[PDB]
Amino acid sequence: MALKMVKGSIDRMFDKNLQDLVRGIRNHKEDEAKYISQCIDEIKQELKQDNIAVKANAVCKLTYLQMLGYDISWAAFNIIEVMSASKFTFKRIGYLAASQSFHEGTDVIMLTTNQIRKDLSSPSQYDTGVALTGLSCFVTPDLARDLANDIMTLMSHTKPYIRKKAVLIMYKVFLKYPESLRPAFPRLKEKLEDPDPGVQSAAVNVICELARRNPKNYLSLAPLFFKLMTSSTNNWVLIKIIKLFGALTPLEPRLGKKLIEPLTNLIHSTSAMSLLYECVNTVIAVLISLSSGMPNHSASIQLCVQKLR
Amino acid sequence: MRILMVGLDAAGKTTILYKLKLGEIVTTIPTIGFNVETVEYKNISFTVWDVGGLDKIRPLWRHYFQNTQGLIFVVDSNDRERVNEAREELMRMLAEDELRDAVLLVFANKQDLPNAMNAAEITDKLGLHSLRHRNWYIQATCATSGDGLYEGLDWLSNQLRNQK
Amino acid sequence: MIKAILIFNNHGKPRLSKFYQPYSEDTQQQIIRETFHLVSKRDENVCNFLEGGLLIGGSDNKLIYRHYATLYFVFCVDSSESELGILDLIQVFVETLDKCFENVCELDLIFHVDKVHNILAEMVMGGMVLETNMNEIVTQIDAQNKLEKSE
Ligand SMILES: Nc1nc2c(ncn2[C@@H]2O[C@H](COP(=O)(O)OP(=O)(O)OP(=O)(O)O)[C@@H](O)[C@H]2O)c(=O)[nH]1
Ligand SMILES: [Mg+2]
Repeated sequence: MALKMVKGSIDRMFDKNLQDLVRGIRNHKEDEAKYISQCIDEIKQELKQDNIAVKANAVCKLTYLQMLGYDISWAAFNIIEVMSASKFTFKRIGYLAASQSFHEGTDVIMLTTNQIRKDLSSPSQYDTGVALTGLSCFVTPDLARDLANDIMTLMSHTKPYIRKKAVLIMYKVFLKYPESLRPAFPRLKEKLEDPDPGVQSAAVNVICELARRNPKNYLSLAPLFFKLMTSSTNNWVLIKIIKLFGALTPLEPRLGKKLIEPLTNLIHSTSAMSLLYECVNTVIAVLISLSSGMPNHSASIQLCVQKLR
Repeated sequence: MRILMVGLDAAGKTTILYKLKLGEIVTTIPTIGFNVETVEYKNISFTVWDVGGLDKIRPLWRHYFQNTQGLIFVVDSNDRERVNEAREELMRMLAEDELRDAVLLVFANKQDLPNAMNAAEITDKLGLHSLRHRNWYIQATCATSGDGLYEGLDWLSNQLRNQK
Repeated sequence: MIKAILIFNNHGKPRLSKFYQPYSEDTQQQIIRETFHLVSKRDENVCNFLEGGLLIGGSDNKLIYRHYATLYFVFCVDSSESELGILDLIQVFVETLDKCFENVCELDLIFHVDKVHNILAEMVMGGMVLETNMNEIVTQIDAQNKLEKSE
């Protein structure tokens, strides 16, 4: 009885971990295929066990072998169990496995949804964000449709971290359901007004991608993006908006016509050479688009070529 | 004690599980996936796995047969038109070789409705008397009021455990 | 945006691989070897801004890479992106790696790739850069570590 548990613990002590696995494959590079086959059989048997921690370390090695490129989808239900553990220290491992291993053509796409809405409903922000990450790398259509009802409120979370991560996962949710976009588009605009700059930027990139895919949704939002740059001070956000406009100016010449002056001022105030080049290229595109009928783009191109020199 | 607990949709599986947990009746949505919780009753810890009862999720019941030590079938007596579908599901489930050495506890739920059918006719309809090599039991249960829960728990612990 | 992030040695052995666009396993390793050929043969004075691969779905994309010693750091991203901005994000990500691992090395990519993946996640998800405040992201990483240690 107790001695059998002691024997199990001793075997666990003689069991390998992810680090033990990597050390072994390093020591057995010549016998790599044989060693990994033996290890995968051991992992199958240790998943046949009921120790959640042993199965979690098995999932660690399985995710590693997934990085080494081997089939572990046979233990997808095991990974489900691991991510369903009461301790988040194993939920991280399970979600990390599922993010790079699960596939929308499988049954995990419907078997898991309860854990997702539980972890999202979980007040502790870390697990909720981790589940959001796992879905961001593994969300399926039925999953996104059934989860958006909660994720939209998650976008209203107290802690901004959940809000940004939720907006970023919502983008892919839109990529699988514009049926969510139609009602959430005003909510996305509202999130664009989150006092925290981070949630702001999350909504910023989401809407930039949305416009990139559908240029039918930015026309009324052009002043919004203008005010959005002007309030924006972060480099990557500024670059993203400027690139959106480089994608929008050929469709609306007047938009670039208005944008050129504040963009020129930004070029005056720009200190990052990376932002400098992007601004230069975008305004060159704008000047090319506008050159029909505005005989002063020569001065702007002159400034641009001073910058290029 | 790993327990796999099954049933049909809108039967009362999740309500029973949460009432077992914390002693309250919770608002329930259809269980598309599954829920897992560990139950400690009579100094014995039970890991009861509530699977979804929907027809669409029924094919995926194969995956949780592993290492399962007990089966529980939440029976909706108010849902008299689905007693058939219940009995074919139970017959197909017991046909699996993986659950040959598990135990089966039957929960005749929804007894508050006046149309509820007694556990004896539940046994007759499900054919529990025809079970061979199978220690089994049946009891009338009520999810909202709780009646019938603890004695079934005592029964399950009685067969599963080997000592006090 | 970002399609995949691949970290590998000078012999093509992986050190960190994360994908964001859907790709089967075999497609993933084929992309890995393709990127290894497209990058590892480049000289150290070759521009870091390379065109994207074909197995990823089109050369319109870009392969932003930076390498040192025997380690290569490539971020598979699409066409509409800021190669310079991607490079700045790579640099700040490496600085965050230094902040979190206390002078991270290859050994950390070998044995601690889980926490490296965690840092990358806090950096980017599904092709979406979550954070560019390096203090803020290291604060999150330490917060998650504190939660893990507490319980
Ligand atoms: N009248 C009555 N209703 C009950 C009883 N037990 C549960 N219910 C109700 O039955 C409905 C379905 O209960 P659930 O627990 O969600 O059913 P389930 O078996 O989990 O359904 P799935 O998740 O689809 O598998 C809910 O409205 C419950 O409140 C009971 O004893 N009497
Ligand atoms: Mg249920």
